[PDB]
Amino acid sequence: ALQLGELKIAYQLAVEAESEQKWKQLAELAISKCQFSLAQECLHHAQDYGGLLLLATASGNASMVNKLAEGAERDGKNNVAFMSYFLQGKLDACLELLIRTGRLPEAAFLARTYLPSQVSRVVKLWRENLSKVNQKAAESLADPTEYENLFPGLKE
Amino acid sequence: MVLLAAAVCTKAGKAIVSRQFVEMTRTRIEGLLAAFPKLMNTGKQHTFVETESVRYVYQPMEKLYMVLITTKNSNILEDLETLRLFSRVIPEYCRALEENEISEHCFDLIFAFDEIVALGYRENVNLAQIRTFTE
Amino acid sequence: DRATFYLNVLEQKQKALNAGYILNGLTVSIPGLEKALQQYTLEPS
Amino acid sequence: RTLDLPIYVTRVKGNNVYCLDRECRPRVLTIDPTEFKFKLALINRKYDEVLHMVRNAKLVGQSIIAYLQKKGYPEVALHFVKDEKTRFSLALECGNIEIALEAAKALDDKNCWEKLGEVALLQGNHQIVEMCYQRTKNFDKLSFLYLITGNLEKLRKMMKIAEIRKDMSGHYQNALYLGDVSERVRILKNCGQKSLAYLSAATHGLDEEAESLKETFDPEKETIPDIDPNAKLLQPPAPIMPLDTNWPLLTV
Amino acid sequence: MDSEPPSEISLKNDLEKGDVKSKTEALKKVIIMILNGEKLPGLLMTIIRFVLPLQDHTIKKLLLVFWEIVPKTTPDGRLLHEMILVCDAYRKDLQHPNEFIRGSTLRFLCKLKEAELLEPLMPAIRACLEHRHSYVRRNAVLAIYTIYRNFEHLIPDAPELIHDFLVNEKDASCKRNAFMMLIHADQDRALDYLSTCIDQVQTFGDILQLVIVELIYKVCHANPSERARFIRCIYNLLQSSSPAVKYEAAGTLVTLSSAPTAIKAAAQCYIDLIIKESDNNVKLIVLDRLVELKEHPAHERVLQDLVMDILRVLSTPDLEVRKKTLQLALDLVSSRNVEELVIVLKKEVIKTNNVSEHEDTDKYRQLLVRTLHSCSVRFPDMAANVIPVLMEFLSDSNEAAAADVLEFVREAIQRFDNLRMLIVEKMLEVFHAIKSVKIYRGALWILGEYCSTKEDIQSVMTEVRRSLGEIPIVESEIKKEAGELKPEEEITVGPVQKLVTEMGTYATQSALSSSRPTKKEEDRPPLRGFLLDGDFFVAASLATTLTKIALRYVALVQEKKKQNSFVAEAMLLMATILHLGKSDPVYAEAYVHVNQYDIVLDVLVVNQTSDTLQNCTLELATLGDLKLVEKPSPLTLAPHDFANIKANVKVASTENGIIFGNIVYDVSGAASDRNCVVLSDIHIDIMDYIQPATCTDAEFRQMWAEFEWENKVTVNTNMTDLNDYLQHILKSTNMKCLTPEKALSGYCGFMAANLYARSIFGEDALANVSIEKPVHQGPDAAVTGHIRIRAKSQGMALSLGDKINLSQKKTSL
Repeated sequence: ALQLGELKIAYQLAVEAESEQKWKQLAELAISKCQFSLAQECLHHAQDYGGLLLLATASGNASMVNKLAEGAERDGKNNVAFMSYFLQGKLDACLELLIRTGRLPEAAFLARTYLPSQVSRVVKLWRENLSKVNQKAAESLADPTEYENLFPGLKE
Repeated sequence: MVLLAAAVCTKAGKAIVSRQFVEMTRTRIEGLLAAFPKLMNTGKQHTFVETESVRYVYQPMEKLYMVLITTKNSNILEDLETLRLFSRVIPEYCRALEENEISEHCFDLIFAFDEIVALGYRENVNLAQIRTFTE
Repeated sequence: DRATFYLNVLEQKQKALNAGYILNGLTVSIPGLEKALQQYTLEPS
Repeated sequence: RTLDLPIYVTRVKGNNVYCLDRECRPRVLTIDPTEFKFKLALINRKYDEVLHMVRNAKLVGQSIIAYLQKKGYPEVALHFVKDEKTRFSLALECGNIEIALEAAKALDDKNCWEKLGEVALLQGNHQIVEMCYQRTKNFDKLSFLYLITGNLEKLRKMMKIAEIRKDMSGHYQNALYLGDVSERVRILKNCGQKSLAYLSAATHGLDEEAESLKETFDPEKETIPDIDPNAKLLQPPAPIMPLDTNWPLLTV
Repeated sequence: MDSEPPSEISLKNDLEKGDVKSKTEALKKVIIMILNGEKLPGLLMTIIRFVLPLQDHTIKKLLLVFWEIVPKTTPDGRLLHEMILVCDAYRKDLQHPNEFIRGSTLRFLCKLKEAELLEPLMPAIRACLEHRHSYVRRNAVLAIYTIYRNFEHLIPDAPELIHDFLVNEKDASCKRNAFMMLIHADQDRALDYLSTCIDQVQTFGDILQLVIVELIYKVCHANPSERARFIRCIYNLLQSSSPAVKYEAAGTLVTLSSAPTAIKAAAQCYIDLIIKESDNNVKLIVLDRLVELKEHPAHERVLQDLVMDILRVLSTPDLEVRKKTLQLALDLVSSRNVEELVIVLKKEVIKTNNVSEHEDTDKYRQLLVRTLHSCSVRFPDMAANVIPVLMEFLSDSNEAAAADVLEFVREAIQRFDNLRMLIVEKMLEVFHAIKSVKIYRGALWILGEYCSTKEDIQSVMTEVRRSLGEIPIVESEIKKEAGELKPEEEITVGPVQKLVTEMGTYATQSALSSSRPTKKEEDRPPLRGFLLDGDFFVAASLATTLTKIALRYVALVQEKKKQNSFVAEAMLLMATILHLGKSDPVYAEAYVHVNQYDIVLDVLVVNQTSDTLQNCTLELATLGDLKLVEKPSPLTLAPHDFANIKANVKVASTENGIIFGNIVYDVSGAASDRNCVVLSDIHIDIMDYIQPATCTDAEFRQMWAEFEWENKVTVNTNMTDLNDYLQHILKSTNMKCLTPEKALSGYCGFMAANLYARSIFGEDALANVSIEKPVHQGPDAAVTGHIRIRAKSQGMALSLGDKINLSQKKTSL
């Protein structure tokens, strides 16, 4: 079915639930023919979060890119995750990926960027995290005194 | 070097005669040969046996082991072939292996070792070739 | 076999039987004190 | 002090301690102001007293030159910092990693630069993180960080030096993060990922670049995937004028 | 002179004597003592003086020999110069008409990476530029390469001298004999030239071309060298599902297991794999290719199955090959393992058919019945096959032979409810000649459960009930059993009710019925009569009685997970169980410091005294398994010197003959009676010497059995679990907490660790740490743990016993 170039027949033969090895071979074949459509479905069934994202995050509306990177957020596959959510000026779960991983500073930083002034809460949670994670001279528990700066220090 | 040393052993617990191509395995030569060749190189009557991360190739002759040691390798046929040629050369010098007669012809055997394997790369030898040197 | 019985009576059944059965959980027989006489003859043989 | 024989202390009456063994040969020993003065001084937070106190009858390795790197709010730590490791340690315990990078440098090691860079992001400032992360070669982590940080100039630098690595979750990121996607289109072209390059480009309305990729490679751009292939991509990149590489700080 | 390190005075004498033989022998004796590693510089002037110019090869060859193994070290008769006494008159040696002396000289000279001989080795290529033998040309390419290696990576070694300076490697390719010392870093033109040479080869030489440049477009072109590379290249061009059918790999492979059965067993494995790639369920593992030897046409002559029959084994070839073979029958053909295991088991299990498969040892017979029977429990189809074969097992009609047979089949009935009704009548038959427990137990259970089906039972049971043999366990089994199934469906002179009467008497009551039972007093102390006595609510009838129990199976019973099963074929299993699968005053002060992961014992050496201690040396010693990684090296301990001296420490070594105490540290000084003193730095223990090793549950269990561990102590501060203090402390007495021996629940749940070590003490060390952490209203002693300990004569047992309490040291100088 791959040889014939019968994508559909190869697709039934894989069978939508699992047989990921079949689907990865099909997905590549689908990208070759530049039939992106069959490819997105093959990659989904394959799973292939890293690869699947690359085809998928080319959306500009993030239409089917969040799912295949939902995990990535909290798996420390943050990079895969950021591309998914930030793609049309939206913060879909951009911030959230950063909180999940423990890369709290980065959520604060993002919050400042697009300023809905969410920063005040993120900086706090983060600052608290510095005090627990042995910093005393950059301890952060202040509003601008102990290193980092909560939202009134910050600005648009 | 690929071939650390080419060594004739007695399983008395010592390297009877041995050759260090370039200064590396001096005293080291005796300890390896002394422990491992006693157990048949830890063999089971197999020409290749590897122990303590050193390849030992051998042939038993009496209470003695003629031993080739490598810890790296370029080809299968080659390691055996230098040992083999060595085994044509060794009874010409010592009438089989035997510690006292091996001991007496340290010079003979040692010279053959340098000639046979040069800087760890297995050259070839022959009993007539050996003659020009000890002449 | 014993287990299927014993288990089923504990697991499945009322344990009227199980309860009744344990009176302390005693041995299968109560003889005399056998060892001492045995020992008397056995030692200087 | 050590004697040259095994012994039993006879007892302590006075400064001396007196000893006798099984055979009963004596040893006496004056209680010194060596080890005793040094730590009597360190306990009462004196470092100035303690420098004199440092002698080679009591120096050891870790009671003077590395035991004094054992405060989570550095005090003792500040005083002995001579070892490139003790210096590294000192820095995370403050949370100011400016010293870390140098110790990390002098430890000649990448791992230290990425870990201090992470601590750096924690004190809040990403300039310091960039430098570290750049030399550990985590251009892709940086690429990810960078819109989060709100830089666009720095974000481009990462994209190129991650292009060459073919880090598809590094070079790939930045194009999304700026309002136009063109960065990806070329990187992907070099990857040979013509499909991916077209989809990305096309959606932003850079159909012309998308077409270039199709024409150089296998065409067919018409196909509509589970994602859009031509719907607007535009994002307003970072509304902040001062970025989070320029995250404010005072530091205590 | 095998190895005699003091003999150097005699060698000097022997080295010049006016007799050439003596001189040769002497120089030879020097060589043999150096090679072992012993004293040699005293001699040097004597050695060097006779031999130097001469074309007389033997002494020259001998001296030439001694210059590649120690030239640098020896300096009495040589000293340091550019044209040393290694090469000054060996320019003559290089330029003699006899090839041997020149050749030899060239060969050692260029071999050295010496910089005090760099110039003399360079035009030393002259000696072999003319090639009187294959040896001369090979000697030359290797010597130019060795010159290149010795600091001449540039223009001193690269072009030609008059024919070679790094160009023999080019020349060799087109010359009659090849050999390429060109493996790395050498002329591109020669590399290219070797490729051309693949065709015009010299076979030894081809192995040299080939280490450098491999992969051919051809099939070959000839010779072992090309051939050896070729199988590597073939595996590339078809990686897919192993090699399957081994290529030129086969030749070396046999020798790889010359000891002797293991080769066949291995060979059998590959041959089975190769046949087919099946489903690959539980023990159906055959990989390789699906069709390449098929299985099972009906027109194939004389068929595939003939080779398949070998693999079905009783031992039909020898035991190593047997274990491999049983797995291999299972692997090509079954459903999982079950199908081919039933066939295989039918052959193995005891019958009246063949007396080469029956034996009067009861356990093996029994086990074989259970193996056959487990296949049914696994898979249904097998139930139908098993029951008639089981009746054949019975037909042996020895007391014991019946007995084993009855015991499994009765379990099968618990699984297989009113399906095996048919068997009961067969099963009774051999129950009458009786000398054992087992027959009574089993028979009484079949005949008991099966009562609806038959009606014989007073008659069958009664001969046995008044017969003797061994009857302990008989009681237990008859007690739960005799009444069962349908309330009044038998009768011979005792209906099912007489049976319930009997069943009760046999359990522990008394009653005239079946001419009284053999015994009444039950088996092991816990079991007793009473449960069942209470029972039989509805007289032997499927309801909620004995019958229920009998026609039901305790927990899950499926597969070969050992739930009414036994896991393949009984003989193969013994081998698998066996497989453990084990994986002058002196003062010191000191502390241990770690900076940048360097572990060092800091020592400060103090002379509080005004007296002289000059002659001061500092040493850290190797005691046994403790070692110095570098002693403290300062010459300190002088009048009123305070010094910090660092002695690096290791924990792992090999036993030295000196004392085995704490740490020995030695300072030396002035004094002539006690020039060396031993004085101490802080504590290190005997425990270091133990070596950590680990066990799995099987190795632990085996060792438990192997040697006693009754010895126990209770150790305080084992309040905590295995992971915390106990692991850390156990680690320091080189032990490790591995697998469990626990049984946790709501009443159980002491933490159990299985420990192992293999001490360098001639013992292992094992222990179980049981942490008595309350999971009951009445704990042992509350929190604390009792460590049950051993070692192989329990001399390290004790170390485990106390080094799991506490352990800490610190100082702050």
